[PDB]
Amino acid sequence: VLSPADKTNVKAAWGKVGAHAGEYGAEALERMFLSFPTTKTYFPHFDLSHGSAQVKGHGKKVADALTNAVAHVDDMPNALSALSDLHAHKLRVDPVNFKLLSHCLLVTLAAHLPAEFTPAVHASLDKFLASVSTVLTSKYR
Amino acid sequence: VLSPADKTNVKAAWGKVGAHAGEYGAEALERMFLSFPTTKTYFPHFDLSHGSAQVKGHGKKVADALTNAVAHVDDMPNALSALSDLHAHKLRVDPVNFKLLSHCLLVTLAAHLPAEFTPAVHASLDKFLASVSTVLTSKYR
Amino acid sequence: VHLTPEEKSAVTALWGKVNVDEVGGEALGRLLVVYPWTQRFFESFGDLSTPDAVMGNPKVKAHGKKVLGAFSDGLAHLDNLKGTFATLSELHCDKLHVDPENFRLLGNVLVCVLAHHFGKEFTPPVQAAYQKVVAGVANALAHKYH
Amino acid sequence: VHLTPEEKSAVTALWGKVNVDEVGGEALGRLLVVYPWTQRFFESFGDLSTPDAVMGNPKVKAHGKKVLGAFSDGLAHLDNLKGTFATLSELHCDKLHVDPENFRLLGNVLVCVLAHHFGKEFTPPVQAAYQKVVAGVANALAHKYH
Ligand code: HEM
Ligand code: HEM
Ligand code: HEM
Ligand code: HEM
Repeated sequence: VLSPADKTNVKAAWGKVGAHAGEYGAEALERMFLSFPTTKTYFPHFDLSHGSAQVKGHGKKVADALTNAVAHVDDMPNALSALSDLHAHKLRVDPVNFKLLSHCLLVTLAAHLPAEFTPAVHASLDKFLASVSTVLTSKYR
Repeated sequence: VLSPADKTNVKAAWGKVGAHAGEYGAEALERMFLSFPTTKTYFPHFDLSHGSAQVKGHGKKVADALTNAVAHVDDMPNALSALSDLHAHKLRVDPVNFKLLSHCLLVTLAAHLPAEFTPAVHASLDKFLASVSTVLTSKYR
Repeated sequence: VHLTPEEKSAVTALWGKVNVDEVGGEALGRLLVVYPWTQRFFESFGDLSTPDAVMGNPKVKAHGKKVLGAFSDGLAHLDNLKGTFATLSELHCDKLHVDPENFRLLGNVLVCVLAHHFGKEFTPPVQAAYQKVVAGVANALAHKYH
Repeated sequence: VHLTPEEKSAVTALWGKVNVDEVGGEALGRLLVVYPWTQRFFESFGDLSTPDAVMGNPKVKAHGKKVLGAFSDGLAHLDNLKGTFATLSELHCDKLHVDPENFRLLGNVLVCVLAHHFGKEFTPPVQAAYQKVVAGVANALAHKYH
């Protein structure tokens, strides 16, 4: 459950991603695939090489979904219902993998937004990503 | 995130619990303290012996809180705000312990209400207790 | 895993009443229903689309019997679980890459099934002994991760 | 932990630039802020009521130095983490009863702090090498649980 301060922090911090959405999302995916190679099992037919255009394109989708989540942060299950159906019902992604990607998103944000990534904002972003992860790993239709 | 059917399953199952709510809460606590002795560190001044009137009294409080949560399953953060502050802000309970108590509650229900504890009801109750646990381990003031 | 003589006796007495043809399938089936991502590991088992489909699936039942057999073997080798489960650990960790939290989940679903079947006999001290056992088994299965 | 010579070189080179006096406190502080239940283990440390109070707390900074030193000790002998951390494992597991998930959390908070400090230099391959290190350290700290 996010506090009002959490929502404020997330909107402010994620708001700085902007046109770098694809780049940051792709970097987070690349970090995950490299650091935690078991995650690649979910993408059996992807080109997961360094600099892959396919990973770049997928990074944009992830980042844009996070933008969507921020714009609906008080009502996320209804806003992300399609993504929950994909990840929980169709793909059956083990919940541990969401912790891995969430960590890699935090690392990416820490590496690119040093001024923004204060301890308080770090805490809020972690809670936000945990909340998104819970929605995407739940079946609630 | 609970499905509409999950909410119905939880309400039906907890309703069957009825007047034994308190007894089952005490048993779940007793199971937790015995099976997972580290949990006793949160109750250092408690009489934790078998048959403890203090544990019985506390079991009733826990059960009544769950009954309230079932009544407000659509609005649990608001309904449990005081309890969240107690467990997350004051007591600082490690979230692993909520998984332990949740399991001991399911075991208690399974032992006492075997006909009711179908696979679908088991699934819904596990999700419900996870949702309660998330609220009680969150600081969202 | 060390059990007191009282705990060993109680664990053995309860296990003797377990239906070895059914309980493993009940445990495995409930795992697949309660934690649905675990179904990804069993795509070849056929219909898992509803709780009734899962619980009545012949391949879930048959596989469940193998799982129960592993728990039964463990009960006779509690002082050497890491050795006993070495082949299974290599399979589940190195080949299948099952996240080890799922081993803990299956153990606790088994405990719920024992509670369901044996009610008042599954007292809190009996449960505590079984938690030691399933924690030992989960830890031994996860050994390749440690 | 098995690092390639290239990975060990990358990790060692970066760690040579890590501020011994500050980075451990930053990581411990962020653990306390991001995962507030961990504050329960540090009652005697004084004021942890706000993120600023935590990050400015002298005892957090001082303790953080010790934590960093232990990671440094791990780096110095990657082939014997279990031996290096045996005493610390007894302390954290048998005495303090820290749930071992928290060991993973602190390791990952350290990785975030490294990324924060080094920016572009903390490349995905450098991170991957550090993730092996912090997983090894967490496993070694948790050894008494296994
Ligand atoms: C914050 C967490 C996540 C977000 C916001 C997210 C978002 C998305 C989005 C927007 C898509 C594309 C949906 C579409 O094409 O309609 C997608 C697809 C996918 N996601 Fe994620 N995802 C997350 C976590 C994960 C994780 C942790 C995994 C596995 C390690 C995963 C595995 C996949 C796969 C396999 C696909 C489909 C790829 C394909 O075959 O086209 N997702 N996700
Ligand atoms: C479903 C999960 C839980 C529920 C519904 C619940 C509910 C409650 C309630 C109603 C109270 C009494 C508050 C009051 O009247 O002032 C309480 C107190 C307390 N709870 Fe929980 N609780 C849960 C989980 C846990 C867990 C997992 C732990 C630790 C292992 C824990 C530790 C405590 C402690 C230490 C107290 C205060 C006891 C005292 O010193 O008086 N709770 N809880
Ligand atoms: C925690 C206690 C567990 C025990 C005692 C156990 C035991 C076993 C046994 C005896 C086998 C047969 C090995 C063989 O035929 O050589 C097996 C296979 C397998 N296990 Fe488990 N297991 C456990 C947990 C899990 C979990 C949580 C999963 C998650 C999905 C899993 C996934 C599998 C799969 C996919 C197979 C192979 C099935 C096939 O033949 O297609 N296991 N396990
Ligand atoms: C995961 C990597 C960790 C490392 C490398 C580490 C390292 C250390 C070291 C070097 C000490 C001092 C030992 C001594 O003075 O003899 C210590 C003490 C301590 N650690 Fe950690 N630690 C870790 C994780 C944790 C976590 C996650 C917690 C709690 C959530 C924790 C709680 C404590 C406490 C309470 C003390 C004693 C503080 C006091 O003196 O009052 N540790 N640790």
